[PDB]
Amino acid sequence: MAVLVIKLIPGLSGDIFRAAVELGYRGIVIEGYGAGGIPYRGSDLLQTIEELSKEIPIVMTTQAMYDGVDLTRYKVGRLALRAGVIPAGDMTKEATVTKLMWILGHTNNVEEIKVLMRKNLVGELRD
Amino acid sequence: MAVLVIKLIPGLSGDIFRAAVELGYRGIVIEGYGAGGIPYRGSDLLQTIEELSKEIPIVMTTQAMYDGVDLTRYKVGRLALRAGVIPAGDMTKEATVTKLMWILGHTNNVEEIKVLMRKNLVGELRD
Amino acid sequence: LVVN
Amino acid sequence: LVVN
Amino acid sequence: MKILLIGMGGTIASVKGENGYEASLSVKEVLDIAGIKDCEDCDFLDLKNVDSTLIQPEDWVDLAETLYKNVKKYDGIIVTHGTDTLAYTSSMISFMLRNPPIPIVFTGSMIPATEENSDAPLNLQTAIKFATSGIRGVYVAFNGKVMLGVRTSKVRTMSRDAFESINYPIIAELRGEDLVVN
Amino acid sequence: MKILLIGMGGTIASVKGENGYEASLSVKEVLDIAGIKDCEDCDFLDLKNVDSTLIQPEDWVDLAETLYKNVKKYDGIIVTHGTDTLAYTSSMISFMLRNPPIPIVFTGSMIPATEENSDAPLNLQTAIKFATSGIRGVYVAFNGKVMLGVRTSKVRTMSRDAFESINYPIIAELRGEDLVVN
Ligand SMILES: [Cl-]
Ligand SMILES: [Cl-]
Ligand SMILES: [Cl-]
Ligand SMILES: [Cl-]
Repeated sequence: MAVLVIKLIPGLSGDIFRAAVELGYRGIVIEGYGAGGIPYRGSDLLQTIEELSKEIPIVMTTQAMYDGVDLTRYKVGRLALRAGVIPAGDMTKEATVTKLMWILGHTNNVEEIKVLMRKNLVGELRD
Repeated sequence: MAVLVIKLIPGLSGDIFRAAVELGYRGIVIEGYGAGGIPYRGSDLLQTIEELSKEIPIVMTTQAMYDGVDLTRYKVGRLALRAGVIPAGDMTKEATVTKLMWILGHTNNVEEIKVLMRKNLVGELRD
Repeated sequence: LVVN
Repeated sequence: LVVN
Repeated sequence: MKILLIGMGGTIASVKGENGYEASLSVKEVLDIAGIKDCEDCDFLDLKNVDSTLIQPEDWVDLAETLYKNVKKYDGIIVTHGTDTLAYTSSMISFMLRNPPIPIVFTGSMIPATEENSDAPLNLQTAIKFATSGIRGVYVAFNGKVMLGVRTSKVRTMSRDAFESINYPIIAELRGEDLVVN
Repeated sequence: MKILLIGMGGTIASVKGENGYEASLSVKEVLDIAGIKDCEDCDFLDLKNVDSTLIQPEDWVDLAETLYKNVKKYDGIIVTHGTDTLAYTSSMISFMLRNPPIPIVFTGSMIPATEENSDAPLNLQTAIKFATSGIRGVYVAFNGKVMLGVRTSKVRTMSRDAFESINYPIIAELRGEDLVVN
C-alpha cells in the first residue's frame, strides 16, 4: 500500500531510501531531473538503488511537467535501467503514484509490478 | 547541508520525516498539493510536523508549477503555519531547495532560517 | 476521520 | 569524482 | 438524460462564516446556487464533505464502490471535488473502474459557487454537457475543458485555469454552447 | 567587449562514438563547432565536463570560486551546462554571488552542437548578446529567451523549449538580431 515519493536533488544520499524500506514502504518513486538517470559521481545513490530495486519497485518520473522520461536516451539513464529502475514513460505524476499504489494492492512481485507499470492499463501511458 | 524533498501524497505518514531527522537531515521540503496545507484527517502527518518543525526547518512548496503557495488562503494551510511550517511563497522549486541549503551552510537556528526563507535575498521571492 |  |  | 451528481466537498461547496470557520454545502445546494436550471432528471448524492487536501486512500475505495453501484442506473455521473487532489482521485478511480459504461466526470471550482464571479457554473455546465455525450470513461472538466482523468494535473494554485492535460490532447473544449472535440 | 566562457559539460558538448561511449568537447570547441564567428575577445575556461545529472554541491563551490575570480576581469561571463540541473546550478550561484558586477549567463542545448539542427548556436548567440548588455545579475538563456536564473525551471525533457521563467517576466527575448526587453 505505502508509497514514498522523493525528489532527486544534488547530494541526495541512499540513506533515506534504506530507511524507507526498513519502515515497510512497498514502493518508491524518484522524481528525476529530465529524461531520467541516477547520480553515481560522488554519490552512493545509484549503488543503493541497484541494491534496493530487487526488494521493492523503484519507479522513476521527472520533475519536468512535459514529455516524460526515457531512460534509454542518456548514459546515466541507461545505468538506472540496468540498476533495475522502472521508468514511468509519459505518465503524469498523479497517475504514476496512484497506479503503483493500485498495483501494490494486488501483488508484491517486483518483476510483476515492473511489467504492470510499463503496460498501458487505462490510457495513462504510451507503451 | 543535507535537505530532503518529499512529495505529499494521500496517506503519507510522518514516519519518514522522523527517520529523516534521525539520519541527520538538517532541512525538509514538503511539496504540497496547491496553495498549501498538511493532512490531519486519518493522518499523523500534521501532528508529526508540528513536533519536528521546532527541531529543523520544514518548508512547504507546491507540486503545481505556477502561482506558488499561500498558507493563509485555506484552513488546512493556516493549520500548517500554526504547526510551524515555512511557506516558500512564489519561489521556484529549485530556488527553494538551493536557498535552504545555502542558509543551512550559515545557521541552524530554525527561527533564523525561517526569517531568511521568507526574505527576498536575490529576486527569488515576493516578500 | 478520525481527526484527533 | 569519486565514482566507484 | 439521467445524471447522478456525487458531492465530495471542496472549495466549490464552501461557505464562509462570521469567524474563521468554513462549512460545506450539499451537492444539490451547490448546483442550485450555481444557477443550473437545465439539470432536471438529475439525482444528488453526498458522499463526503472534505477539503481535498484531506483526501485519503480509504476515500477512493468508498467512491469507487458508490460509482460501481450507480454506473448502470445512470447515463452519466458527475463528482464535485476539491482541486488539490482532484487529479489523484480521478486517476485512482480510473484504475479501480477500468471499463465504465458511462462518462464519469470530475469537476470543482477555484472560487466557491456562493461567491461572486465563481467558476462553478462554467465547470458544472461543462461537466453536465459531457455527462450526456455518451463518451465512456473517466474525465475531468475544468475551465471549459474536458481532459482524460488519468492525464490531468493541477498546474496553477491561484487561477481558474487550474489544470492541464499532460502529454495528451484535450478531449473537448466548450465554445459557445458546444463542446468541440479537442 | 571582453567575455569569458566557462565549460561545465552537458549535452551541448557531447560527441558520440562508434559504441555506447559519449565524450565531452571543450567549451572553445563547442563554440567553434556551433559556428560562432562574432566571438573575438572571448576567453575560454573548462571547469568540468560532466552530465548535469551528476552535478553535486561541491561543484557549485568550485564554480562560485572561479566566477568570483573572474567577475572583475571580464565584462560578461557565460557558463555552458547540462540542462538537467542548469536551474539548480543557476539558482545556487545566485545565492552564492549576491552582487555580481556583470551579467553571468547560464546556457546549454538539448541537441549537441555536433549534431544536425542543434539549438546550440541559437543559445550561444543569445547568451553572448546578453553577456554584452551591461545588465548585472545571474541569468539563463535558452531557446531565444533570457530568464532570471533564480526564476527558471526545466519544463520539458524532450524539446528545445526546455525552460520557463516561473511567476516572473522573461527578461528578454531574441527577435531578429535584437534582444527585446521581455
Ligand atoms: Cl508507513
Ligand atoms: Cl544524510
Ligand atoms: Cl448505464
Ligand atoms: Cl567587471
